[PDB]
Amino acid sequence: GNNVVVLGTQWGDEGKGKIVDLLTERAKYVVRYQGGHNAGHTLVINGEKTVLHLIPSGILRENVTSIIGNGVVLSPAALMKEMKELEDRGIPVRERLLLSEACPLILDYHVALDNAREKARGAKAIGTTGRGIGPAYEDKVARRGLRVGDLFDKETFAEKLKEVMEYHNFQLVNYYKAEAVDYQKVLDDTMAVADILTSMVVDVSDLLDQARQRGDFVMFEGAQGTLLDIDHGTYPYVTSSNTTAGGVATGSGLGPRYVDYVLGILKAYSTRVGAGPFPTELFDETGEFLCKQGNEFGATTGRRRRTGWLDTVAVRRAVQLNSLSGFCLTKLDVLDGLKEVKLCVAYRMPDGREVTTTPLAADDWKGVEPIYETMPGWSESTFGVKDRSGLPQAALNYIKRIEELTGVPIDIISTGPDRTETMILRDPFDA
Amino acid sequence: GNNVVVLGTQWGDEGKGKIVDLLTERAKYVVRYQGGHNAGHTLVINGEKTVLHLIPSGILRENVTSIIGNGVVLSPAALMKEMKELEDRGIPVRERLLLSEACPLILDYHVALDNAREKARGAKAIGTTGRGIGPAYEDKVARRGLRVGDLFDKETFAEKLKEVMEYHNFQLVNYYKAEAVDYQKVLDDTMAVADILTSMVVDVSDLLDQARQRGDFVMFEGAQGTLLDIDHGTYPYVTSSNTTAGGVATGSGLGPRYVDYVLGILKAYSTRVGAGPFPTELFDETGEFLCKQGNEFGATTGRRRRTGWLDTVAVRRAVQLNSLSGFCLTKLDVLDGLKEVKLCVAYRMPDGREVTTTPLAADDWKGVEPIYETMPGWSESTFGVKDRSGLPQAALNYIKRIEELTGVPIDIISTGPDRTETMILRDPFDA
Ligand SMILES: Nc1nc2c(ncn2[C@@H]2O[C@H](COP(=O)(O)OP(=O)(O)O)[C@@H](O)[C@H]2O)c(=O)[nH]1
Ligand SMILES: Nc1nc2c(ncn2[C@@H]2O[C@H](COP(=O)(O)OP(=O)(O)O)[C@@H](O)[C@H]2O)c(=O)[nH]1
Ligand SMILES: O=c1[nH]cnc2c1ncn2[C@@H]1O[C@H](COP(=O)(O)O)[C@@H](O)[C@H]1O
Ligand SMILES: O=c1[nH]cnc2c1ncn2[C@@H]1O[C@H](COP(=O)(O)O)[C@@H](O)[C@H]1O
Ligand SMILES: O=CN(O)CC(=O)O
Ligand SMILES: O=CN(O)CC(=O)O
Ligand SMILES: [Mg+2]
Ligand SMILES: [Mg+2]
Repeated sequence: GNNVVVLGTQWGDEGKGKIVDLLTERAKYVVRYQGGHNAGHTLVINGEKTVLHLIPSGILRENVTSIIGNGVVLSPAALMKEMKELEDRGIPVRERLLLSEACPLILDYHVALDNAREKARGAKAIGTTGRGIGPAYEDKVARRGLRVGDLFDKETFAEKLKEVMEYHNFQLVNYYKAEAVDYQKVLDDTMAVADILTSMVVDVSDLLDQARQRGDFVMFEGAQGTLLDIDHGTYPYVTSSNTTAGGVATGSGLGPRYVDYVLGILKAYSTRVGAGPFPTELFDETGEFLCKQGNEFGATTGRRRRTGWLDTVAVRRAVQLNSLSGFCLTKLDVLDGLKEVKLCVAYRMPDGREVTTTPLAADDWKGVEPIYETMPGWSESTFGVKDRSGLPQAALNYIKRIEELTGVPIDIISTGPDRTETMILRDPFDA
Repeated sequence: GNNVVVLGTQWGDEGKGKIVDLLTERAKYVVRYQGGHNAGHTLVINGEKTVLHLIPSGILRENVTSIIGNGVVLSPAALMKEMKELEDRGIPVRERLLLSEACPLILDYHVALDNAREKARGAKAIGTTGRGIGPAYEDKVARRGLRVGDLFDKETFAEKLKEVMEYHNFQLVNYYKAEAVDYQKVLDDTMAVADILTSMVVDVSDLLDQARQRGDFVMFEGAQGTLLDIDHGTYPYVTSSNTTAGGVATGSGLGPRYVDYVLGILKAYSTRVGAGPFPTELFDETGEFLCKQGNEFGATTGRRRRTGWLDTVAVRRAVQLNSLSGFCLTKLDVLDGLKEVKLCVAYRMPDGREVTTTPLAADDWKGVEPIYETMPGWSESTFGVKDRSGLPQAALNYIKRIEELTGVPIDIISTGPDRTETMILRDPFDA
């Protein structure tokens, strides 16, 4: 299909960057539709690694036009830092990146609040990346926040900013008792690159409509994952944007009817950074082992990730909400050397009931116990293999079982961090 | 198509209620996916009128199951008041209405803040319905708000509430200097109907997935209109939810790929309540005349609506964002007796440039001047007519011209407030 969505079927970190980078080879555009610099992906081409956060994972490809859509809360300081790093490396960012005047601006006071609020929560802390995403999203809905388009009239920008900062400082010092974020600093910092951001402005919605009418390969790229959806994830242990496929049309302007195929990045086992329900969470040697072989540490905060088994019950939630077309199974290689592998098939509720459906809010995950099927592991190295014939039957049955339990075929399989250590059984674009 | 979306192509108030009521005759379900009690629709069957706000417009139809989805910020006091009124009239609401534990709860302090913030804005006031939608949406994204599911554990609910109210009162009195909203009052009011709301809980996302697999006619119902979209409307003079088709999947749980047809309710002329850019706004006899024959007064605040000509440039924005399939032209009858009728075809920008594309943020609408095509009106009464043969050629050309300028066919036409004063040239369900 012409319009292909790529997102996280678990709790982010399942492998989006590598995949969008791999698949954008035929794309004209690439779009980020939600999130901000809370994201973090490691792309790896012939060993050379690239860590992105705010910038779409098609930015290294010349033939592609990256675009950060209105859904995204954009941080001026952040883009700039990622910009120089890629330019210093031969990737002419400003020449290939487009943005939307409607993106909300993440400014210092936003980090100041996120840290404050996260502090106040004490032990019930969310475990946020610490980037100011929540508050930026807050001012967005409150209709008090500033967006890229605001930079068109600098005088006016400064007026708005002065009072938004007026509003936010009163709380910071009087309520949380933290230090105030100085207005001039913020005004100066921002004005120093206002001209850069604004140059990058394009009417995104009308552009996708234009690209759609011509049949241009557009790939939409998600951040975080499904269970982090502000509406459908483990509330309140979630991010503040609709990480689910519904965020595509809202944060881009493309009418929902034009979503062709939805690719769900499915990690071979599970991970999660931040507080929150995690049924299949492993605290044993295997947990330790997964974190190890999977080099499981946040690409944004460097925090160790919580590890556990693949959860089919949870994955099945991801299927229905995103209207999945297929799965891209990643990190199958990390399970190498495991005597046996389990996949959560059902939940045992605190009241003795057996279920195949996930609770909604986090408190409703409290009792919940995972019921599994324990399949045999495999001694063979699957790393870098690029053909199924190179996959031992154990690994094949594990894959097949996954499909059976979900009703969704594994269209691509990743066996290593490098773009090429991959096998595409069907390109989301060829249907 | 099985899944049909019905929404506002302008600024809300174009005729959604009557239409959803008319079309739900073949639907199993009806879903509200965003907004709250800010909405207000007048349904009219054989002269008897019904004014709804929070409850979906299929609630009067026995064979239909109404559902207010997670996208909707739900107000306990509000539902209850609308409930009794329909029950007192023979419509067993609790028997036909379903809700979602994930809906955020609008409570008093939310109205208290909305009034406060709206006050502070002085002359740059948004002109909100005054129902607390903004703040409710604010706490939602901030991850501090309460949802329906919270009512499962009353003890806990009371703990959360006490501190959310703790947080909100500090601002109300110390910052805005307004009176505090008392905690016990709120706790008591809510607990009095906790049992009613919760009884109505269903896993909405999984239910639509279930209905989808069986091919059940589902109609999604929007509130407000497109230019009121928090991301794509005339920011900040907008509502706080994605009124656009993208709000469907986000506020329901249905995967975006299952949207079949999108019906856009297109009023014959334009109206708008609240501050905000309005290119074709009429301040003359015609403006007065439209407001008159169109009985143009908010069904929620009773405020007079701003009137003006149909704006094709703006409507064309609605087309691309919602991925319209067709238009339901409403209120053609009000134009009866008009010597001539104009339709905005292009915008003249403050810099001499002619354009067919709408600015995004409200400040970018400042210069903007409408360029029109002035067609002839018609003496004939079109009221209640239910066949095109009963429509004078003037009216026909006006319709045809509309289609030409947009690329979207008018599938239904409404010639009066009563469900039956309507003509369906194509039922969104039969394709
Ligand atoms: N061993 C292994 N590493 C992988 C594979 N796919 C990706 N990686 C690396 O594994 C990680 C996925 O992490 P992260 O980038 O946070 O994912 P993202 O946020 O979805 O893009 C990064 O460290 C990638 O380089 C894989 O298939 N096998
Ligand atoms: N004359 C006339 N009145 C109509 C027509 N369609 C609906 N109405 C009435 O016009 C109004 C549309 O207003 P409102 O209900 O706010 O629309 P909503 O918010 O989209 O549902 C209500 O007063 C309806 O009863 C129509 O085709 N002609
Ligand atoms: O890209 C991401 N990967 C993994 N977790 C994330 C990501 N973005 C946010 N989170 C988590 O979602 C929650 C809120 O983060 P925020 O986006 O920083 O508000 C915390 O658990 C974060 O660790
Ligand atoms: O259903 C509606 N019809 C018309 N205008 C609405 C509706 N809901 C909200 N608005 C307008 O959208 C803006 C914000 O309203 P709020 O939903 O009350 O925040 C104001 O202009 C409101 O008048
Ligand atoms: O890629 C994003 N990280 O893993 C999340 C974080 O570091 O918080
Ligand atoms: O139907 C809703 N109204 O017309 C909006 C309002 O009264 O503010
Ligand atoms: Mg990551
Ligand atoms: Mg209305």
